[PDB]
Amino acid sequence: AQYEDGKQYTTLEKPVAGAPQVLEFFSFFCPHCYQFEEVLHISDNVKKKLPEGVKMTKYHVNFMGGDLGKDLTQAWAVAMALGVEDKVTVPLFEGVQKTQTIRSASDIRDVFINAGIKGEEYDAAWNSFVVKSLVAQQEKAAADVQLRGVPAMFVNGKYQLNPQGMDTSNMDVFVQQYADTVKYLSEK
Repeated sequence: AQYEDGKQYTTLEKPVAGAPQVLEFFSFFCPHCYQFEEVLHISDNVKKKLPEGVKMTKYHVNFMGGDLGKDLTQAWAVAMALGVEDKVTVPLFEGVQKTQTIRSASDIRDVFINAGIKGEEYDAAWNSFVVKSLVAQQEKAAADVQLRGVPAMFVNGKYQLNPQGMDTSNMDVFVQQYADTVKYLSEK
């Protein structure tokens, strides 16, 4: 076939019931994730090809960057709760991997302040039980699917994208193969 299990994707031996339609995992410490966001705009190009009625979920993971890694999962929960993902994603990536100016929870907070989220609004969210349960959701979804590596994308809790098996000579061709694969899996 043109799309082959074990080639552009793999199948989960243990399918995950009730999982989000398109589920993406990343870390702000993850170098391919930086590329996926900044250079390739994967999420964005997947969305543009997904049919109507399909929602996209993106979660942060704990297993990179130790203590700061967990702060970042909680900060991402804050970002989701306030709906400010599109304003903090780039400065968080660059703060961690480019300028290396993010070394503490306080530095993460600064990024939100500079993005215009009010200090008071941020700290209330940070400490909120709504954000607690949002952290729990990120952890549970990662736990459900055996996750030990990022970036990762899962479709309908049953298929996992396998980018190692796509041509990387050309970045644009890679992205379209990737998005077209999500679409195919989506319709599966």
